Amino acid sequence: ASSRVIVHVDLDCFYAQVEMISNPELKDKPLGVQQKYLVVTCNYEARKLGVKKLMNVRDAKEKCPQLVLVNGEDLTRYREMSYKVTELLEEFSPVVERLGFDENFVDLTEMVEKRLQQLQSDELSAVTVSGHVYNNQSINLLDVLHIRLLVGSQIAAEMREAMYNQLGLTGCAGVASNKLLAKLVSGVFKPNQQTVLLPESCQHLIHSLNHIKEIPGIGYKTAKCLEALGINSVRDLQTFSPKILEKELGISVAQRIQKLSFGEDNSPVILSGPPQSFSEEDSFKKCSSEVEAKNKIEELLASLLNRVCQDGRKPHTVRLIIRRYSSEKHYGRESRQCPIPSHVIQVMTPMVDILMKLFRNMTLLSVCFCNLK
Amino acid sequence: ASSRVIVHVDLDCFYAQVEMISNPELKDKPLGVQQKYLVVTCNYEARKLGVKKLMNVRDAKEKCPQLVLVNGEDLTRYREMSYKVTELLEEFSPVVERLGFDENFVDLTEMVEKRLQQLQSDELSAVTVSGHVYNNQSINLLDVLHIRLLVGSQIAAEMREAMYNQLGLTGCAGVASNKLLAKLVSGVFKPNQQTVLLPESCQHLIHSLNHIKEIPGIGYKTAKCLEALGINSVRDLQTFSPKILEKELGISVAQRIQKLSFGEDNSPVILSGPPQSFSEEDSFKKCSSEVEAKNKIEELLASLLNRVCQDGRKPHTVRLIIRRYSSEKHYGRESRQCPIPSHVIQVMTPMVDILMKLFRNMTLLSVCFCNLK
DNA sequence: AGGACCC
DNA sequence: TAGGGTCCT
DNA sequence: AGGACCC
DNA sequence: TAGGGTCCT
Ligand SMILES: Cc1cn([C@H]2C[C@H](O)[C@@H](COP(=O)(O)OP(=O)(O)OP(=O)(O)O)O2)c(=O)[nH]c1=O
Ligand SMILES: Cc1cn([C@H]2C[C@H](O)[C@@H](COP(=O)(O)OP(=O)(O)OP(=O)(O)O)O2)c(=O)[nH]c1=O
Ligand SMILES: [Mg+2]
Ligand SMILES: [Mg+2]
Ligand SMILES: [Mg+2]
Ligand SMILES: [Mg+2]
Repeated sequence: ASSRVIVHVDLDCFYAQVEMISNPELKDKPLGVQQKYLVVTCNYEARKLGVKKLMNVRDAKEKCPQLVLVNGEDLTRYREMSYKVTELLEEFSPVVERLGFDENFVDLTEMVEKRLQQLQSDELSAVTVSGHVYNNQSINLLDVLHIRLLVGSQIAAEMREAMYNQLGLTGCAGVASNKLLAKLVSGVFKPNQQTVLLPESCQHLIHSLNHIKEIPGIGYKTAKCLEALGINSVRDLQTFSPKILEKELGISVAQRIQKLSFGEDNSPVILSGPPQSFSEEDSFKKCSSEVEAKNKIEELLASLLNRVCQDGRKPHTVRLIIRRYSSEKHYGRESRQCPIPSHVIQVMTPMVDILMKLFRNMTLLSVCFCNLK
Repeated sequence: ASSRVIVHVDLDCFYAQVEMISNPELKDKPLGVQQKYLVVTCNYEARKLGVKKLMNVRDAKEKCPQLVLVNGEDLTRYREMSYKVTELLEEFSPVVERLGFDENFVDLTEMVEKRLQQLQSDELSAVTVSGHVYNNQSINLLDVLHIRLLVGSQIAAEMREAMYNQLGLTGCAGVASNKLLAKLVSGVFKPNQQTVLLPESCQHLIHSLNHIKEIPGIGYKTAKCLEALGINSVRDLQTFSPKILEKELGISVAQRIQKLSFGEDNSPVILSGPPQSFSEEDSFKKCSSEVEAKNKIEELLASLLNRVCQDGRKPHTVRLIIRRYSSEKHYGRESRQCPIPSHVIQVMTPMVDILMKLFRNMTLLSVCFCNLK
């Protein structure tokens, strides 16, 4: 119960794929998917012309006039397709973990060992890789770890083939020995490809990063703090004092990210299962009067109500969120959670009023249904 | 799936019982159990002479010179006996809920209906009560609810008989139609007795309370707020405006306690199962220098380590708590939680140092092990 | 993390 | 006010 | 409730 | 910086 074979699956310009399947006349034309004043993602044709993900509509059109834009504010179809992807991967090995709507981790460890046991002592000398080998590293067929990771790259290919045959979707996969590594190496060959990481090339991968923010687990905030201390490269963090970090991010944040800086990550692939929340949201820049915008609240509800129904499980808690108009404190959301009366769990009319009392205890609005059962 | 038969079991001067069993020469002498400068509880002989629970050692001895005191700082034996009680009740009906070390709720609803189905149409006219009937109310053998509650009082008696035969312990029980009511009515006949509440006497029970703090669910804080608004009696709260309360405690706190004021409570009996935490603690009045008292921290650890072991399940998180020396802000604890490295989950020497870094990020000290699996 | 509630 | 312990925001 | 992290 | 979503303190 030590070495693992993990796969990280990450789809190509996800929203844009879904749009392109829904409207075929959009293929081979450069496409962006817009959400308010943001081109949240664009297809590969668009990326060729300079359009970057998360670019404002102004810079996307003055970097590419030639640019088709569809609105992706309503995540319904992306959500449905997201679950069809995860369910398919569930069929290969039941323990699948989602990250966002288009990334899935799967622990292939038991499956690999089952395929290996099936192989007589002979054809195993013919075990080949499927896809790229990170850093063009050589394979050693006598190395049991190389063998498992190559069998791991074959499961990956089959997964990708299925995703395409069954759902029409393309994507990348990366096979490695932990979650961190698999995710980092799934991006090396970007458009519709897969890469596998042999142990000997772990340090090469980790050091190919240019900023420690590029490590999954280190975000906007810990990154800024790491800098204030002179830690900029992955090596800086590697070599930085445990005690000084221990004592400035907390032993938790610190002993963990330091492991990450070496490529070490023991966190298991967890079964995501059904969602732990359903929320809808809406932006508008200081468009909220201050109760001419309960109407906004009835919209979000109409939608959600229907959704949360579909699943079967009912939420036992409601939440409203907000934010207010100023000089780039951006960071600031507020909420009031409240339990959902046992009576209404089986419609609109009373819901509205709960959220409203909740409003009163209190740039943009949203409603979460959590604690599902 | 509507009406329920719930039992609330509450032992007599619990700590003192356990002590009296351990040292027989202490029976029939007035006994208190001391924790620092507090007589946390005393036997019935002591209560006859004016000793009240939670009375300071000074007032207990100048209200009763004649007074034997043993130290109850170490809860080990009370804890063991607490679980033997719950386990025994588990044998009657698996869903048992604990409250504190000496109170247990059990939903007798399925058991009652099973006993009733066994009875031919005939002996059911001979169904009698076991114990007191709250308010001396009359029984109506044709009332299906009276019948179920009386069968409920018989299960209660059997429980009490078992607790006594099997563990040597005495206690009270109350049978009612919800948790609130069962708990309220278990105390009416105080020393080693049981009481059953018929529906017709619900309002009588609820109105026999003198302060709304006496309602389970309303504590020191909500009580003080309820007063600031003129709400003193259970009737005041009954009749108080939903909107004005709704808006001053929150819809959650408010719509719930208002139900409680009528005797209405739908909360189900939940299976407590194994504990969700193990902690040890220690007081000392500004006895902590400010690192001459890491030694205090190694004590608590020696103990806990052993405990948390016994169960099997290992904690995945540690926590330290503190409080500081002043003018009756009493209320104020601080803590730093931290995850427990996967390595040490299988000893002392590194633990100490985690808690210590945790100390540094930071009248009395304590250590919790939570998140067990 | 801290609040509120219970024994 | 001891020494615990639980669930919520 | 709010923080931090991720897509 | 959209519109979501997860786990921790
Ligand atoms: C990162 C990010 C993604 N998304 C949406 C848009 C993406 O289509 C989708 C997935 O995120 P990504 O996988 O990072 O983006 P991508 O799949 O579109 O592009 P790539 O081919 O390079 O993998 O989720 C956002 O709405 N906001 C965000 O901040
Ligand atoms: C309420 C309370 C109880 N306890 C301990 C002492 C008690 O023996 C035990 C149980 O609480 P209780 O049941 O309230 O007290 P009791 O069982 O001792 O007395 P009674 O016969 O009237 O039911 O837990 C405390 O340590 N602190 C507290 O604040
Ligand atoms: Mg991605
Ligand atoms: Mg992607
Ligand atoms: Mg009690
Ligand atoms: Mg008791």
